[PDB]
Amino acid sequence: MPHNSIRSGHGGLNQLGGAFVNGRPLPEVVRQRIVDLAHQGVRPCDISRQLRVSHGCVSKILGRYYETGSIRPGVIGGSKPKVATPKVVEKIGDYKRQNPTMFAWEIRDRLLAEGVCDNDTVPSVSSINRIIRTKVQQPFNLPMDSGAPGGGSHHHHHH
Repeated sequence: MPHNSIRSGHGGLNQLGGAFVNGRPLPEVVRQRIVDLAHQGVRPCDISRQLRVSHGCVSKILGRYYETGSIRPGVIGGSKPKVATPKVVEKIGDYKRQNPTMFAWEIRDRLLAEGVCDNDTVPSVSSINRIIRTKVQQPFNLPMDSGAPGGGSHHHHHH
């Protein structure tokens, strides 16, 4: 699905770096000329003299109106994200310390009831769990004797 046409292919082959020559993109020299002549205040009937140009030429030269589309430092923006501190995880830990009988998912509400954090920002039940274990867990192992096979049942008879 081609979402509208685009300017495929180059604009021929620009020479580039024509220092006040020709085919010169964002020629800072132009900005500098206009700024200079504007400073001492060269009237249009005298721009014509200095550059040896007409009057329509003078209009284009003096009146750049954003020099090859530049000289305009500005761009509008803004944002409003739902940010909060990770320290709320520590507060779950503390509320475990204050009230250990209340479970992970109970202490999740202990914050909201008091009005400490927002319903979004309150940390995951699965995350707060990882703190609890360092205080109160049992090691995940139970070694014992096992795998002890054997045999011995062989007989013979004769007259």
